[PDB]
Parts: sequence; structure tokens; C-alpha cells
Amino acid sequence: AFNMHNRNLLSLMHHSTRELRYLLDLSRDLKRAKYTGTEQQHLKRKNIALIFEKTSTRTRCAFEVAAYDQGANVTYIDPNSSQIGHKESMKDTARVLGRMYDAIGYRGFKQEIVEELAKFAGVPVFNGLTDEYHPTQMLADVLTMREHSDKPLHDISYAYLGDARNNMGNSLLLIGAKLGMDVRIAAPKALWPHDEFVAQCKKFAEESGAKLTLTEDPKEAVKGVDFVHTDVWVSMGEPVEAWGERIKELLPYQVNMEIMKATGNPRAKFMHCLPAFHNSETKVGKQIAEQYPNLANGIEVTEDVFESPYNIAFEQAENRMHTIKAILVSTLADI
Amino acid sequence: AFNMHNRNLLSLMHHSTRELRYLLDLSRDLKRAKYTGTEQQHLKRKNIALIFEKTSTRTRCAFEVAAYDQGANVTYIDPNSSQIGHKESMKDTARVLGRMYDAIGYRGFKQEIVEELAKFAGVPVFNGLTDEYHPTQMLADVLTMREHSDKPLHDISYAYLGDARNNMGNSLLLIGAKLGMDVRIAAPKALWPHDEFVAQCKKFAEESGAKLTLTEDPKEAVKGVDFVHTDVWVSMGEPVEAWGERIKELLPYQVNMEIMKATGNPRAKFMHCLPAFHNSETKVGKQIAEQYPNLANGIEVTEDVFESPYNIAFEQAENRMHTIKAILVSTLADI
Amino acid sequence: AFNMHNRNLLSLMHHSTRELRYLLDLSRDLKRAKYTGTEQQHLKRKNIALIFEKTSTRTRCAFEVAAYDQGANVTYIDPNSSQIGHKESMKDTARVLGRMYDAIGYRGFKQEIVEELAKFAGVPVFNGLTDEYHPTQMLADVLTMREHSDKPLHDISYAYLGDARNNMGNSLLLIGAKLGMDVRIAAPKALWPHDEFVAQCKKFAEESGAKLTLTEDPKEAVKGVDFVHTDVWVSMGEPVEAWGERIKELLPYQVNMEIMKATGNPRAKFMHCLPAFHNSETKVGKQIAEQYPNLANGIEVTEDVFESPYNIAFEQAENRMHTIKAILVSTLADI
Amino acid sequence: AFNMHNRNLLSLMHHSTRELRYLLDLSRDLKRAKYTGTEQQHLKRKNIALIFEKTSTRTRCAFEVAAYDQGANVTYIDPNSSQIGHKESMKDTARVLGRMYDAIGYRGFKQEIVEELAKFAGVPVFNGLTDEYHPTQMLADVLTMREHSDKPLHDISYAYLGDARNNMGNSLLLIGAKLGMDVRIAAPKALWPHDEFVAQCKKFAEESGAKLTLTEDPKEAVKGVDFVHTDVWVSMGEPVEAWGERIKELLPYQVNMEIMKATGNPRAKFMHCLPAFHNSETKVGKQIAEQYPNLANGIEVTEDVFESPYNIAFEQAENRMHTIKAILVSTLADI
Amino acid sequence: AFNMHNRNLLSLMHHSTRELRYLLDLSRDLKRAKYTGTEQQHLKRKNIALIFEKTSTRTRCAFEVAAYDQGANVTYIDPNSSQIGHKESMKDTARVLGRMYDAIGYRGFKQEIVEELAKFAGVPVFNGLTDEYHPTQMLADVLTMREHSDKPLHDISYAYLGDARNNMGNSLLLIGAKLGMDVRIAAPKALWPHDEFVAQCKKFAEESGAKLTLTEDPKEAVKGVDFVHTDVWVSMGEPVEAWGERIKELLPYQVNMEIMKATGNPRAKFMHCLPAFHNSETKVGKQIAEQYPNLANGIEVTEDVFESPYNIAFEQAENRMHTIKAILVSTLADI
Amino acid sequence: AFNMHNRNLLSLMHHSTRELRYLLDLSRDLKRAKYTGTEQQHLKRKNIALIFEKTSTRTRCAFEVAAYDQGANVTYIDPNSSQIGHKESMKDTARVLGRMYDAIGYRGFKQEIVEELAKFAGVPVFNGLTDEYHPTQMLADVLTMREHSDKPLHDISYAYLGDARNNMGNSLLLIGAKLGMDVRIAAPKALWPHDEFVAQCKKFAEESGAKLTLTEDPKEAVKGVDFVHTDVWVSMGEPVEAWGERIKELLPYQVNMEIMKATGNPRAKFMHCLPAFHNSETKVGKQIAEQYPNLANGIEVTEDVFESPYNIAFEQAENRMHTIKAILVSTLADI
Repeated sequence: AFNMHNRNLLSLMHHSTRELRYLLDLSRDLKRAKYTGTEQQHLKRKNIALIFEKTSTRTRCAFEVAAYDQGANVTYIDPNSSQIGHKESMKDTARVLGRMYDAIGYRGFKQEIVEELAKFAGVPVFNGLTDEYHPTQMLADVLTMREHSDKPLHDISYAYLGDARNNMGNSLLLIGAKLGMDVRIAAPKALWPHDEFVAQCKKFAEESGAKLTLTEDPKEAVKGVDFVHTDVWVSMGEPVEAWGERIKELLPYQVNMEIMKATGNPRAKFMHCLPAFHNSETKVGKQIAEQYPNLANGIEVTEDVFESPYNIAFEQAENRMHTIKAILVSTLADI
Repeated sequence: AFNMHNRNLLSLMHHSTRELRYLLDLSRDLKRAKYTGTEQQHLKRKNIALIFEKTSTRTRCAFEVAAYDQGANVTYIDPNSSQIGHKESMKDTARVLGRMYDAIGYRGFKQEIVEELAKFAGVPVFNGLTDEYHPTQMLADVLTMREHSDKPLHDISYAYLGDARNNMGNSLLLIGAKLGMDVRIAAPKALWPHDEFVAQCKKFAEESGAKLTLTEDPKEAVKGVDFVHTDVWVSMGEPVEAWGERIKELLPYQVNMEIMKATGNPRAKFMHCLPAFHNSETKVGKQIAEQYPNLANGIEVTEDVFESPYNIAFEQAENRMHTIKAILVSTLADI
Repeated sequence: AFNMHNRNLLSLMHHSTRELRYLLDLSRDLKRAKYTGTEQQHLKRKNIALIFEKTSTRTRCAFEVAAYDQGANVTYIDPNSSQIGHKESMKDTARVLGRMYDAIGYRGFKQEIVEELAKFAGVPVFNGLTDEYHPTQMLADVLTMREHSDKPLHDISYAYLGDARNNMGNSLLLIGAKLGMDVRIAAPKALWPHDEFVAQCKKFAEESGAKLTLTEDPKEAVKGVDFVHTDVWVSMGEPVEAWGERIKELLPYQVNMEIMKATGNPRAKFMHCLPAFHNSETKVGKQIAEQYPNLANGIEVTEDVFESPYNIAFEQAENRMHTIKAILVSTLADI
Repeated sequence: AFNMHNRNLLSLMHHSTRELRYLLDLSRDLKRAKYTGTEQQHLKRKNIALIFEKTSTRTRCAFEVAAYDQGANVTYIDPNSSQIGHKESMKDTARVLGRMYDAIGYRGFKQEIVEELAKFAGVPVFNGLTDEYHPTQMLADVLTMREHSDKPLHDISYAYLGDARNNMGNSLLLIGAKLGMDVRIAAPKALWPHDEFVAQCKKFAEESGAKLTLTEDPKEAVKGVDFVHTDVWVSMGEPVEAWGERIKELLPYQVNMEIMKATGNPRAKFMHCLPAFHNSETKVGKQIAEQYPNLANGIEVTEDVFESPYNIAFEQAENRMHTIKAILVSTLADI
Repeated sequence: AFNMHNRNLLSLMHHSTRELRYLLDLSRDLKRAKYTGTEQQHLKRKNIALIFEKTSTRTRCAFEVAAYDQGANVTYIDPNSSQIGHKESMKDTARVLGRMYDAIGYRGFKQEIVEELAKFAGVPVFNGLTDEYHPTQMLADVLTMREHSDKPLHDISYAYLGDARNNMGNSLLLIGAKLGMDVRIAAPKALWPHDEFVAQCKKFAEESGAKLTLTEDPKEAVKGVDFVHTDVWVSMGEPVEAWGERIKELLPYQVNMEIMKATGNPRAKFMHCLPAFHNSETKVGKQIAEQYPNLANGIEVTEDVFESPYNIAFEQAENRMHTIKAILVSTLADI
Repeated sequence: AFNMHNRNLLSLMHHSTRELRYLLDLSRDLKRAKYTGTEQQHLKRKNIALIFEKTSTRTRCAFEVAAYDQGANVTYIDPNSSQIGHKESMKDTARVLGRMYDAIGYRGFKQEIVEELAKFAGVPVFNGLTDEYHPTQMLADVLTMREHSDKPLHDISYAYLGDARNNMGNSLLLIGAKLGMDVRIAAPKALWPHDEFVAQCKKFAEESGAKLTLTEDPKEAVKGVDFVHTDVWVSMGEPVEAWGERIKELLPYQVNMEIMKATGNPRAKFMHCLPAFHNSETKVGKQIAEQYPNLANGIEVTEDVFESPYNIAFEQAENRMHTIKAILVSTLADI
């Protein structure tokens, strides 16, 4: 053994550097097993339910392909007709569904609800995700930094550029800290993680040899790094008429061929957990491009970087499937 | 043999006490087979279609898990985009779909349509359900009364409290009558099954030794019973402003710790084919709780009974999966 | 070998009479394999994604049953929540999805998009269909004409009646031309395929011995044919108030028992790639029947032909599943 | 273990209430295993021989189907050409046949011969039966009384009506006595089992709580019983001209709707180990009906009971197959 | 699907040209599957009973080999000791036997009895045959005409010579009519099918393009046909002393090398559903040969045709096994 | 290879000492394979037909068990209803039966018929036997002499006592001659094999080192032999009243404890291909015992030898099954 058999993965802020390393070694070896055809199905006859409150195709397909490779079966239950709070309640419908399913994947907004599901279901609940966010895109990215750089975890350094609050900034700092990598965040001080959370990331960062800068100067943050990360900072919905101040703020932190070449090294790569606003060929992306001519070519990533080889965003998007398979196999599988 | 191979289960009012007993022995033994891992897949390579006109997750998941345990495969076809009466017609689309599928599950409102499907499809049609209602929650409940009480079918007595017209009242009386159990209904006379149907249930009740009371006095109806059943009587939609008279009527028939203790026996259990309005933690359930302070704690079941061990509603909800598996295995399977 | 392993079928206007014959021999033999139980699963452990921009149940079920018989697994991705052009772009989401899936089925309006998918996905893309339309209902129909008539392809003649522009008219002429059958189109000259396309169909028609008439006289077109084809010519949406001129035009081309008996032969059959407006028992079909009393019994096919044995429309509808299985097995399968 | 591996079942008058209960639990569970498809073949590669001196189709088919479900193979050897006493001798041909077969089924008249076979064969000999009669219709019937009444063995009571000497009367009293059921025999005193055998059945009846009446009054015997048993009392052959006195004797003991309603209870059932003279539609049954107009509608069972739902004679006839399978699996099978 | 799952084949005068074509395509493909070793067993663990009232080896062996290739198991029950009408009744013994078997094959004289069996058994009853006769030698012969001529069904013409009343004459006309072949009967007018049956065969013959002559002139009937059929017209039993008038009647209709060469074509073949009186080397055939010197070389077929290559009677006799396998696989098998 | 694949064994007088040795090594090793459970089934999916004109249970069971161990399937066709010469002819029914079966076993009187079967069937014909007699009891006995004595074939000597004409006498001399054993026949000169056949057995006896005496003195013939053989010499049927001269002739050649002790050696064994008239406990054996008091204890073998350990007649009777399995596996099996 040395197992985490039956453990929910409902978003963990709590996990040994030892469990996190077990979980990434297992996804590394399950990726290699698929490719080589050495993969054996250890979830045959297991049926999982997938309750998604927001539609999220890339996370549904990752659960669906991972569950299927391992012989499991999947019931996708929508946003359109899982009228959850309507007339039923997560507590009452998790109790019915842990009686028919073997594990449950959840993806909604309100992490508070994930906890009811996890509490009452009676069977592994895997938070695919919520706002509070992601355990698995966390381990997908570091699975990606590790296989591509071909260096031990602790000789990988990377930077995150701007709005380290929309929490890909927090989740990258959290895992760089527990695994002892060299993580640098580059955002304007109004947008750093709140300092009690950086205080935690420093508690962690000390037990491992982790280095954490937090600057506001991109060219610095990104110096000699392997892997530059960014993420869409404009909030679709807070209308659009005048993203203007937000756009004036983060537009220095635009990952672009100056920032990429600004890193020291010809092997630095760009990563982004998609969708990336990187040109006008989308309907959101023509709106913005009208009201802002100088975007219309990439808001937080320019096409001059997105569509040419600094970009491993799709190999990283795939790696999210090999991680959810690491989570279904150490929770469920007969090993 | 002794089979009902190829027989549609499209809602049967017609079935031998002998077929009903075959069908409950088979679900009893298929439940035990899952648990023990003695279950063999006898529907491998069978694909069933599931046309649902109203969304019903608990009945979709029961079809889906049952079909999957037995190696079958399922195509779920929505309410959103099975524009059935629109430009096609059940008669024309059942003829196309019996050519690609092996059996079809249906769940719509209008039992009249189930019959077209059953008539023209060319392949087993299983009425998951309609308004005319349920063959399988009928056999799920008596599968539940029988395994929990550990008594022969004929030494199980149970009561149904109020609005024995919204037909869980009819379906419980119908099957208590054919299997010779002791079934008591407790509702105000304006809400009894119409008497030609009780006349039928008495025809039946005589061939078996079945006892049928129909009172309006709860404490009587429920005396010395095993299993007390109820069901939501407020009709979501007939607006809400003033359920008042309905609420003044059925509120004496509220299953609650007086009614439960009112039964004679410390082993009586409560059953309900979910959703049960049993507190305000739902959005329908905050509406009502505002307009009616004295509900806001359970309309037809109080939380003082729902959330503490008189309640086997979830073991009964699971038992609906082991019954639909009894119906796919005696219709389809190679045995 | 002699394979088309890895070849996308994204709608081919380009294909050898040799590949088309390989593809119909394979669906013929895969139909027979299912029926006889000689079918072996050669797609086990293959997962395909099905992105449908318009809901199309009959084409989803054909992909779903074909993929399943062969052991594959299917992720259906809706119209409701594949907000494709919204904030992502086919080019970016095909690159993510060819990393998790093994092949992709597509069905949208805009053939232009199918090409992005096919270009960037990295894995077989099968156009289930678009407006530009169908490779597989093309081979389903000729699979149907060939097995039912029991004659070699070149001794099958058939007619298409009216509006040979709504392209079932073009696709029937295209394949009658490449396979050397005797194809006759019967429509008013304002509605013939545009003559540069008939010029192509004649280039083709010469290399094979194909005969192509194009008349405006039904009784002529249909003389001594095996198989009479038609299709709904009223465009649901271009309002309805006054289909009148369209209805006055094509109403001579109504396939009906005069046209069917007008063929020479007691074995002529009617075919139609469903839905067929053939009576009022539908909600579109009561609208029209009100505004047009003399339809209300079949717009392009009368019930006097649709519902009685000249009609093989459902055996042809099934044959669409055995063709998509011929396309998944020569693209994907390990043979 | 706890096995009776290798034990002949050549008709046992000697068997623990413990072995008899093992043998009926095993046939109960092997019935359920067939129905559920949980049955595994534990006699693969075992060949049994079936020497039948009188033709008996219902007992051959029960051996044949039971042996086959379990993967064994069967050689049926006739009455027509097993000229046994002719020029060979059971002792000499059992020694040859235990060298080629794995077990032997026997059915002849003379129980004395069964013993030679059992003594010299060298391999399990299962007495299918002789005049001395049946071990397996004994356990088939009580397997039937037990599953149908759904009561523990000791709360089942039953009656046998008239000629408790033609030994279905003895075999029912013998097993009611060892298993502690409530067995009542109803026959005229000239036709009771001989009293030293009732003395044995009382020795037995005391160790278990068994009640044994022996009356001559049907309406009494049958009072409040579950299951009324009878059997053909006219001996085909002792000519026919004048069965008259026999017919005047047992004709009060005719099971008929007075006797069936005479039992207390609406669930009493009739059982009979077929053939049952129950009407004239047979050639023996037209003979008798001529010489006796008032029979010609059922000699020991009237059609008014045989052909309408008090009659479980065919479910009991099937249960004879699940018992012979309990006997081949505890003798032979690798468990 | 498109199945006839569970359908008895107890002799059908009622069957779609569509079911008959399904049934012959399936036997065609099951013949090819045996030869090629592509055959999979889809009746494993199915046991069928074969009640034969007249001994018929060629029909027993065809059931037995077909049932065995598909993994089923067979209990043959004789004429010698199935004393059916004796003391039991088909209605009572079918109810016992549908409880142990999975399907039942029957072959007796009295079609009236087949119907009781089919009505009460509870499991597929396949009429192997009766006097009313054969569904399967009907489809064996047309399976034979179709594979040997290599022409579509409708380009096969054949003739039947004399005594088109002994119903091979009726069954050949019936199926030539439903499948649209060109069927000619050649018998003296006293021996034509009775005209209300030819009136039926003409109803049928019109919906398909079937041609039916009925002449009394052999050389005409047989002109340019593929396949000449005949059958023994002397009734063994209506003594023998003086078959004389029968022999003077049908002796012009003797299929012989004049009639065979009288057909137009060097590929015409002779067919006969054996036994064929075609020489004296039999004990019936020496009797007749004495009393009739000029027979003694072939009564309805001369040895000059029977024993030299116009004769496909044995390939047709085999084809009766591949048809009964088409009937066990579409009734029983898990496909 | 080195095979006799497809070779009929229809009784061979022609066979290399090399094929006979191959055939006995193979039955030796197939006996050992059964016992050890090293036996693999190499006849799976092979069906053989068994046409028996005289009933012969011991030879049917040997074919049946051998065919079954190897996965084959068997159709037994009787004497009662294979009315062979009646109205059909071996030549015509072998042609039908080689089309459905894979090999055919035959056992009739008239070896002349075996040859028609073998000539026309088209598939291996194994003469189980005829009057002309046995290839397999020949190799069963020498398989028995060889395993029991544990000596090489050529150091086994044996004697046959009286009526070396009823051809067990010829078949023992024939095989002792080809395999070079020491074979002695002991019968009165009126009953020796006819001398042209002994002339053949001497041709043979010289190429191998075979010794052949033919004496009329038992005590001599049997001196120092291993294995003493005899066989019933009274012909049941040539009435019985006065077997007297036959009984006075062969009664000196009675194998009995004088003859057995008369051999030199304490390991000599008696063999007999059963039935052996060895006492009165049979109905033929009480007839004779009345008319001949001094028999009534064993005509050609006395019970003082038959029923006590000089007697290996039943191990030899079993060995007939392991030989017919050597013949089905070298003819049919995929090795």
C-alpha cells in the first residue's frame, strides 16, 4: 500500500509534499502507460456521475476520457437539468446518487456546495472544480513543467504575470511552495495574493527549498525562468464598456515576444489554462477589438507568442486528463 | 424458461401475481448479486435509447447504472432536443430508433404517446414512466418493504397518508392488493381513489388474502403497521398563493413523530418516493416557508422524521435501480 | 492493406470509384456481420467526441450505435453548451480535443468550420454533416438501392422528384454518376442542379456507363425505375404564410400512388431521408394543413404511399448506421 | 467442506435433517442462480449415462437439462435396447459403464436392481426412481412449498387426499416428519400408510416439531392448510371394467373447488406430481369418461381446480430439475 | 434491431416479403459463416427439446447439427415413447417442457397439435413440420435456387412436375409468389392446387412481379427454366396393387433426360426434397419394380437424371440445416 | 506430420506395422492424458453421426464418451428408425449425412453396406463394427495386454481357446502376427481359422518375429502365456434345444481355474470381449442352466475365474473407449 484509497480530492489545500509527489509520479506513469500501450484497465465496472453546474467541456472531456480509458462508465448530468437547489438540495440528492454511483465528479461555482456533496454522498467526491478552484489544473501544470524541462521539480522556475488574485496566481504560488520549485509572481501590488496567504506560502516555502519573489516588474520576474504562465484578466460580464482601467493596468504584463525573449533562455515556454484571448477570431474577441483597437491581437498573450513554438498550452491541456486519471486510479482502482 | 422475454414493461395494470412475484424475486437476487460480486453481465453488446420528455435525473441514473452493470450501452435523448411532436411523430421516430437500438426507455407525460412507441418501435419499450405512472417505483417499494421487514410479503402491512389520488395512493393500493399484503389508505374522503378502482382493488384483494382499509383517521390507519408512506401533495405551479385550503386539508395527514410513534411498533419505517418537502433548505422551500411559517420544517414529512432513522427513503430510492435491472434482464438478457 | 486508414471523411466530392466501392462493400459486410453475430469489435479502447452544432438525433444515434458496436466510447457535446465561436474558436478547441479523443464527429451548419476542425484536430474528423452536406446519407441510399434490388450497381436506376437544388438532388446525381447507375432527376427547370455541376456529373457519367436525364415531367422521369426518391421542399421558417408559389410549383412533383404506379414496375420503392411531411399528425403538419387544406395528407409524399409497402424509408434510415460504422472501421480499426 | 461428495442418492430413507436441509438450500440457490445468470458451470467435462427401464420423459428431461446447464454430457440408454437381464446382468454392465461414465442415473421398476448398480458401478449412482420411489420429487415439492408460501419450513402445513399407500402418501409423510412441517393425510383407513411406517414417521416427527394427523374426513384434513396434494389413484391396467369400487372409495377424496375452498385460506394451492387425470381430452380419459360419465371432468382433481390458479403443478414440475441439479452438483462438482 | 426475436416459426403462411427476405439473407450468411470459420456461437447455454411424432432422420439431423454449431444442446424425444395423447395431452406436457427447455422443435402429423404446443409452451416452438407442411424446406429450396443460379431472386424461374396437390406443389407456388420469382406448375388439371389457393397466389404474385403458369404440358412448363423440381407421387400404403391409374397419370410428368434437355438451358438443375424413387435398389423399390417393370429405374425421376450432374438434391438437402440455423438464431440468439 | 488424417478406419486388414503401432501409442497416451488431466480437447465443434443397425450399448457408449471428452457432439441414430434399405439406400443417405456431419460411426451387420457409406459419405467413416468385425476391439486388447504386462509388444504371448472361427480367433491371430507377439490358438481342428488365412498370418508372422501355434490341446496352448482369451461359443438363436454337440465340443476348452492355473504363471490374466456367459444370473443363463445343469456356472468361462482377480475383462472393456478416441483424434483433430 501507501494509498489514498477512498480519499475525496475535493480541492486540497491539505496534502503532504509526499502525497502531491505520489499523485504526480502516478500521472506521469499513467501518461507513459497510455502511449506505450502498457495501460491496464483498473476501474472496469465502476460508474461515475458528473454533476456540472456550469458547462465546462474541457473538464468534462478530461473526466470522460480518463474514466473511459480505465474501463469506467460516466453519467453526465447537466447545468440544464439538475435543478439542484430548486426543489431538492445537494444533501438529499448526494445520498440518492452515492447509492447508485461509485464516485461523483463535481463542477459548480459554489465550493460551499461541493462540501455537502462530499459530506453526504458516501462515495469519493472529486471536485472537478469551483471558484475556490483547482487541485487538478495545479498538478497538470507542474506535470507539464516537469516533463518538458526534464529537470528535477526543484530546478524548475516559472513566473506568473499579472493579477495574481484571480487565483491561478494563488494556485501556482501554493504548489511552487510545497514542492520547492522557484516560483516568481509578476503583478502590480494592488493585485498580489493577500499577504496572509503569501505568509502561508512562505511557511511552506521554507520546509522545501522554495524561492518566492513577488515583483511588479515583468522583465525581472521572468529572468532566466523555464515556463512563463499567464491567464485572461478581463472579466467577461463586468460589462465591457470600459475595461479601460483594468486594460491600462495589466497591459504592461501582457506576455508577448518582448517578455518571452526577456527571459534568459531559448527554451522558455508559455503556458495558459485556456481560453486565451489571443486575437480577434472569436465573437467576444471582435467586440473588444472594436472598442480597443490595440488589443485585437491578444489581450493577455499576443498571437505572436500564442501561435508559434513557445506555446505548450495544448500539451498542458491534455495533461489535465492524465491527472484526473491519477486521481480516479488512486481513489477507486483495485491496486 | 418461465420468461417474459421481449415483453414491453409499458406500465402494467395487467400481470399475474405470478409475474409480479417473479419480477421481485429477480430484483432481490440481482441486488444481492451486485453486493457479493456474483453478478455476471448478461446484456453485453445491447444498446438502449432513453427518450426523456420531462428531465428526471433519478430515473435516468437508475436506467443508466442498471444498463451499465449488465454491460449494455445507453444513448440519453433529452427534453431539450427530441422535438418529438414538432415535425416528426412518435410513430415515425420509433420505427427509425427500433432499427438502431435494442430496447427503448421512455419517460414523458402523456402515457398515450408511450403506447405509440410501444406499438411501432419493434423492440422492448420500457416505460420508465408517465402521469398514468409507475410499474417500477411500485416494485421498488415492495422490494423495500420485503427486505427490510424480513417477513413474507403477506405479513407486511403499510399505510399511505393523504391524497390517495395523486396516484402513489393508487399504485400502492394496486400492488398491496395483488400480492396479498395488508394495505391501509388514510386520506379525507374527497381524496380516496375513485371507488370503481377501489372495487377493482377489492376484486384482487380477495383472490390473495389482501386487507384494504380506507379511513380518514391517520392514528387508526397507521396502527401497528410496518412502513408509513407519504408523498408531496402541494402542486408546484397551481400558483402558490393560497395553497391554503389544500394545506388546511392535508396538514392533519402530515407524517410526523406523533404519526410515526402512533404506529404501534419501534421498527415502523417511513418511505417517500423523493423529493420530499421536508424543510426550508431549497428555493421552493423558502417561498412556502415565507407564505406559511408553520410549514418551513416539512410540509408532508417533518424533518423530525425525515432526517433521523425512521427514514429508509434512500435505500428505497436505490432499490429502483435494482428493479429496472430486473426489467432489463428478463426482457433482454440471454438467460 | 488497401486502406483509407486515417483519412478524414470530411465530405467527399473527391474519391475514386474504387474507394466508394470499397466503402459500400465494407458497409454491406458490416451489416451482414451484425445480423449473423459474426461481428468482432475492432475499435475497443477508442473514444470519439461528437460536436453537434445543430441537434440531429438520427445522426447522433447512428454515430452512437456504430461506435458502440465496435467497442468505442462516445462523448456527445451539444448545441446547448459548446459555445464554439463564443470565446474559443474551432482551431483552438480542435487542438485540445485531438489530444484527448481518437476521432471527432462533426455536425454543424457551416462546412467552412468543419475544415478548421479537420485541419487542426490532429486526429480523423468525420463530417457527420453540414449544409454542403452528406457523404454518408449518399452511401446509405446506394447501400439501400443495392441490397434491395439485388442487381449489380449499374443495373439500378432511380429518380429524384423536384427541387433538385436543396442538394439531396445534387448528392443523388453525384453518386449515380460515379458509380454508373442510371440516375434521372425530375424537377422544373428553375430547380435543376446548376449546369456547371451537371457538367461535372456528365464528366463522371462517361467514365462509368452512367445515364443522367434531367426532365420536368415526373411520369417520364420515373418510367421503369427501381426506387423513387423525394425530400421535403417547404422551408420551415421562410415564414409559412404563402408557401403558396413554392407549393404551386412542386405540387405536381408530389410522389404519390399515381407517380409510384406510373413507374413501370411492381417492385419500385420509395425512399426519403426523413422527416417526411406526409400527414397532419405533427404540429408543423397541422399548421400547414390549416392554411392548406389540400396538403394535410402529405406534402411531398402522400400517406397513401408513405404508410404502405412501397416505403423502405426506415430500412434506409438504419443503413446510415451501417455506413458510419464502415467509415469508423476503415479510418480507425486495427485491420 | 460439509459435503456429500460421491454419495449415491439411491433413494434415501437415511439422511440427517441437516443433509436434507443442505440439499434444499442448494436447489433453492441453484434455481435463483439460473434465473439471475449468476450460474457457473461446475460439471464441465463430466459425462453421465441414463439407463431408463421404463420410459419417463419428464424425468429424463429434468436430468438432461440439469446436467447440461452445468456443462455435463448425457448418454440416454433406453427401455428399447438396454436388454439388461437378457444376456448381461446389472452387475456386469455397471462395471463396464462406471469405467466410461462419471455418474449414472437410473430409472427402472425394481429398486432391488438399483442397488446392484449402486454397489458395483464404482461411480455415483443417482436413483432417478423406482416403485420404492423418489428422493427427488420429495425435495422438489418441499422446495415448492417453501418458496411459494414464503414461510420457514416449520410453518408450512399441507394435506394429501386419499390412497396414502401408493406412496406419494408415504413420501409426503416421511419428509413432513423429518423437516418438522405440519403434515395431514386424508384417506379412508383401509388406505393409510401401514402403521409401522406411521410409527417411524412419529419417531421422526418428535425430534422435529412435526404434526402428523391421519383422518378419513377431507374437509377436516385440509382445514387452514397451505397446499393440498393429490395423485391419480386409478391403476391403468388393473383392467378398467369396474374400477367402480375404487372409484366409489376415493371419489369423496376428489380434490375439487369444495375441498379447495374448504381449506381456510385464499392462498391454498393444489399440487400433483403429474399426469393428472383431470378431464377427458386424452385417450385413457375418453375410455373412463365413457364407462363413467361422472368422471370425464377429472378423476382425482377436477378441471375446475386444475385449469385455474390454485394450480402450481407446473412450477412444481420444473422444481424437479433444480433438485436433480442440487444432487449432481453436491455429488460430482468441484466445490 | 429488426428482429423476429421470440417469434414461433410454426409454419408461416403469414410473413412479410421483408421477413422472408431477412430469413434467407440470414441463412445465406450463416452458410458462408460455417465454411469460412467466421461463425460465432450465439446459442451457448440454450437447450432445445425435439418432440418427433413421426421418425424423420433428415429433419432431426438438420435440427441437431444447427443447434450444435451454435453451442445449444438438444433432447431428442421419440415417436416410441412420447405417448402424447395417451394419458397426458400436448397442452399439459408443453407447459411442463417450456419450463425446462428454451425452445421446442416439433414434428408430427397433425398441425392442429403443433398449435397447442405453440399456444401453451411459453417458449419458441418451431414447427420442424406436419402434413400442412413446411416453412423450412420452402426457404431451403429458394436458398438453393438463389445461390446456385447466382441471379437475383426475381430472375429465377423454376417448374414443378405433377401432382401439384401433395403440397410441395403448394409450397413452391406460395413462395415463388411472395418473392416475385417466375414459378410454373406442370400437372394434369385434376391435380392443380385448388383454385382458391391459386387465387391467393395470384393476389401475392401481383404485389411482387411474380409469374405463375399452371399448364398440363411438361415440355412447355419447363421451357427455359433454371431448376426443375419434382417429388414422389406414389403413396406408399394406399396398397400398391394397382397404383396403375396413378402411375398412368403422372408417368408423362416423369422428370427425365427428355424433360431436362427439354428445358432450354445447359445449366438447368433438378431438385427433389428426398427420398426420391429413382431405381430399384431399395426394398419398396424392388416391390414396385416387380409389379411394374417399366418403373424399376425411377418412378418420378429416372436414374439417368438423378445420378448424374443435373442433380443438386444433396446440396439442397444440406441447405435445410443452414435454414433451421437461421430460424434458431433469429428466434433465440443474443444479437 | 506422420498422420492418417481423413483416413476412414472402416476395418483394416490393410495397415503398416508402423500405423498399428502409431495407433496404439496414441491410445496409450490418450488414456494417460485423461487420468492425469493433461487431455486437451482437439475435436471441439466437430459433430459425428452414429448409425447403429444392431443396438450395441457398449460400443455406442465408447463412441459417445470418446467423442465427448474431445469436445465433439454426437447424433445417435437407431435400429428402430433408420429404415435404411426401406425406401432410401445407404448411398443416398450417406450423401445427405456427410453434408451435415463431420465423420460417421457405423455399426451394422453387413460389412458390404459399411463400404457404401464409406464410399459415398464424403467424410471419415469409422466402422464401429460388422460381422466381418473389428479393428478397435483388436487394438483395445493389445492396448490391454501391453499395459498390464509392462513388457514390449514382442514379449507378450497369449492364447485363444476354442472356436477360432467366430472371428475373435481370427482377429487375435491377425494382430498377434503383424505386431510380432507370440500368439497360440487352442481349438479342435474342425474350428481352426481356414488355412489360407493362417497362411496369411504366417506371411505376416515372418516379417515380424511372430510365433503362431494352433493346437487342440488347451493345457499346451496356454503354457507360460500372459493373458488367456475366450469368447461365447453358443449361438443364441440356433435354437437351444441341443446345443448338445457344440456343448460337447467346446466344453473341454472352457477357460476355468484348471486352465488358468495350467498356465505357468501367477500373473496370467483372463480376457473376454463381453458378454460372458459365466453363470445363471441372466435370463438366457437360466434357460441353458435348466436344459444343462452342468453349465449354470459358466459356459465358456466359469464364475470361479470370471468373478475373481484373473479377470481384467472390464479394464479391457474401458480400453475400447481410449482406442476409439485414438481413431477420432488421428482422423479428425487439428494436430
